[PDB]
Amino acid sequence: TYYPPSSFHFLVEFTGIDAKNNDHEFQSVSGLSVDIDTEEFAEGGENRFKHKFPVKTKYPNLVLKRGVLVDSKVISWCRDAIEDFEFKPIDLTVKLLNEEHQPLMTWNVVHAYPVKWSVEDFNAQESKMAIESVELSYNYFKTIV
Amino acid sequence: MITWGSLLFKGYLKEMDIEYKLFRPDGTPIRAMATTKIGEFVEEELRTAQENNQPD
Repeated sequence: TYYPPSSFHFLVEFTGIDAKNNDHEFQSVSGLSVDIDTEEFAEGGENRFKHKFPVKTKYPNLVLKRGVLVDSKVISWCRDAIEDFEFKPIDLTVKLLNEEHQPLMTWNVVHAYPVKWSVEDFNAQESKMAIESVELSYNYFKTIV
Repeated sequence: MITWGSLLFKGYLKEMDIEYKLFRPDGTPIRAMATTKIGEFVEEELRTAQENNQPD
């Protein structure tokens, strides 16, 4: 913009999981990008370049981090998939906020489910917070702005 | 007759493959690769002189 916005003020909301204020707060969000797979072809007589063709649109997994929370609803949902193969996809909204705490821009993440859950190593000789990490697979996203 | 250095071989062609690789924009070829197989020929009067067959 004339002065572009910073990246440290944002909100993560879930649809299909009971809401709690402690499940909307995260330390970091990553994975909001996309790419197109292509193929190459050489045409006889054309020596200046090879041709390139698109094939598929590709998205990476969405990664969320925060300090450990013991009564999380999101984690209970993750456990049902992890332990029993019960899968029930959800939708999600990522919001980048302005100074009035209203959205500048949002991302609509469609049909997501859990593929990973972990907690970082313990160390008796270091002063650190216990950090939790969750990774989700989804089909695509759209933006609103 | 095929000659290169120490090599000297007489015979006939059996097999050939030619593959065309690069072209000018109007379709003129400028690069190609060829694979070849040659058999061996001996005339029958020379075979009995090389097999100097000798109780007879």
